[PDB]
Amino acid sequence: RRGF
Amino acid sequence: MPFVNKQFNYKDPVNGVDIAYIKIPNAGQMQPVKAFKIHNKIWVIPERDTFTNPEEGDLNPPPEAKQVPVSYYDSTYLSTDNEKDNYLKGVTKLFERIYSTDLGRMLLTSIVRGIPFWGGSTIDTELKVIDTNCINVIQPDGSYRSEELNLVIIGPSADIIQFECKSFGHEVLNLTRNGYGSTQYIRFSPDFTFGFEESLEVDTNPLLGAGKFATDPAVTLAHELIHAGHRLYGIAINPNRVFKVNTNAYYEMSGLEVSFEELRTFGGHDAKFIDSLQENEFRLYYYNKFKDIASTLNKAKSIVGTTASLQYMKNVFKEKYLLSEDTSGKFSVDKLKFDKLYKMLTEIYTEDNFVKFFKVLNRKTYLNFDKAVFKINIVPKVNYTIYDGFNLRNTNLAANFNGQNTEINNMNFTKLKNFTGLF
Ligand SMILES: [Zn+2]
Repeated sequence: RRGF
Repeated sequence: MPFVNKQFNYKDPVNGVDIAYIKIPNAGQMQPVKAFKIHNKIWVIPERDTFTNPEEGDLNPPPEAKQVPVSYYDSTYLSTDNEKDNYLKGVTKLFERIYSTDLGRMLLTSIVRGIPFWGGSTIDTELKVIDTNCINVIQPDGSYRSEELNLVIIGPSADIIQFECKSFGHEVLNLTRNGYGSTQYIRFSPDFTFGFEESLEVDTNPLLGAGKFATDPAVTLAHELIHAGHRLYGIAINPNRVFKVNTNAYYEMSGLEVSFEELRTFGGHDAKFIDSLQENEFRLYYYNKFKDIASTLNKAKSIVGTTASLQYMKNVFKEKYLLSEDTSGKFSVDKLKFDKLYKMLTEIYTEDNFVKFFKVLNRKTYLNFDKAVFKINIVPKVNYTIYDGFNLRNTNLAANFNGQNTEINNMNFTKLKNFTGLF
């Protein structure tokens, strides 16, 4: 996942 | 030499072998979807993912007053044959770019060898495949045949920018964390990318920057493939194990937590936020898990099905887990070999290392704030290549990461949404  | 030996076109007629209508083991039901097998054990489904999760089957964007920060909706994306053709070609090109590097070749090889373990039977003296690690392929005669696979690349669900690695769970076995492994479905799109800032102080600040530089999508896919690698070898870190970020005042004031699995995947300095003690804990944990698999393989002597023999599968997993065999025929996990494999999957295969291989500009840490999302088209060679990505050699985009500079190479990026200030 890319995240924030 | 190429990873994908065929130049698939979405409209190519189905053949029931590598171009076919298939169904996935989502426990729910669906109409068959056209899929393409681009390499041994790897398939691509050019469809929005409304299948792996029955509850996430609605692409329509909720009311504007109910949307969050970092998110992008477009219910129409990937609904036409032209888009699907472009999606297929974009994903294929990224696999080639990744495979063109020694690190990528190593990662992809590990993924292909990472066949999910055959442990779905109750008789410990019987090896059986877990059907959720398979897909049902419609054969030329219209009948369904089960095929094992390791990886599936599929389009995103409702939130287009929420890329992720997901897999079907087991009633009791935690497949992605017990050394077994499971088929990985990566929600991903080569048609969009994210903007980040060149200054660390700006990139890690939620109120600054418009996203001057674009992330190379090959890095983004590699990031997901690294997760897939961890999950295929059943050594992913439980998502509840997180790092309460105390190195960024903005994360802190919001109590934001980042999973160790993400820190591991990014690598570089981020990986250091996982202290030695807990790091040793995980390593020992997975070591035992590999031991349990070694013994299950010893007790196992009979096999289910007739597609492959027992001697074949035993060797398949001896190869995957790099186990050792004594004069008798008993398998055991070698301390040195386990650490080498574990380290390869967790420290060698990292986002930070892929950045070094691709020679691209990229976020310096996972602990930052996205700035924007751009629409892109990497299929045309005049836009992006397997060898240089956006930074085309012998052009004005060759140096200083000019190709990734959205201001200089403006024709290759259309900003769809700004995230800065929305946090
Ligand atoms: Zn991630």
